[PDB]
Amino acid sequence: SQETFEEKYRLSPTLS
Amino acid sequence: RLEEAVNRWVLKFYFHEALRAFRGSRYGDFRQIRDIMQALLVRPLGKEHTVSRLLRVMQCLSRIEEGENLDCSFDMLTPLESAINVLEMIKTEFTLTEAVVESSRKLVKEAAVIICIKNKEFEKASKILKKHMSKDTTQKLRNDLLNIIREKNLAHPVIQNFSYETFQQKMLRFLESHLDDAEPYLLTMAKKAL
Repeated sequence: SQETFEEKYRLSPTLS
Repeated sequence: RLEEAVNRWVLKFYFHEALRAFRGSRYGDFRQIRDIMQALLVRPLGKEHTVSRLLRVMQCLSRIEEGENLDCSFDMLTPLESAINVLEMIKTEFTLTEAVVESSRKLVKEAAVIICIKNKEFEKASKILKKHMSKDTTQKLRNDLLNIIREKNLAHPVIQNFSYETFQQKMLRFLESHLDDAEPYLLTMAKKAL
């Protein structure tokens, strides 16, 4: 739906 | 049209260098290269099937490489729990059998509990053991890990002998086995240029 390519395949952690 | 091609060349080259760094235990370099790949993901890369496989492998490795940092999240879940989710996605999208990924699923789940125990996060270890190991592995290991948690017994051999280096090198070995062998176009051209 609204999922982006960057979201689906996120490599780096959202919170670090 | 042209940017997509170069973008894929660039992604594939940096994927190659990330594996090389991970395989050499150069995790500082791995993370720097990972951040470059992350920044590339917002640019047009072509048909999603041309890059899906390498990206899933890179996702799993990135979560494993952060596996000991419980102060880090890829999903609003500890890093090794995220890696478990990516492993399931790899099983489905790579058309693998349950048996082929079983031993790897086992390594990641055991690592997820043991890292929590090593950091003395007994409650997190207990919740992970119940979430991922209840419906898969053996009851004696579940019981052993439970009792290690109840007694906070980091001296137990299951904890003492666990090696994170060995764990993540084994994980790279399994993940790599599903990738094609083509050397990245950029690396080839660099050899010819130098």
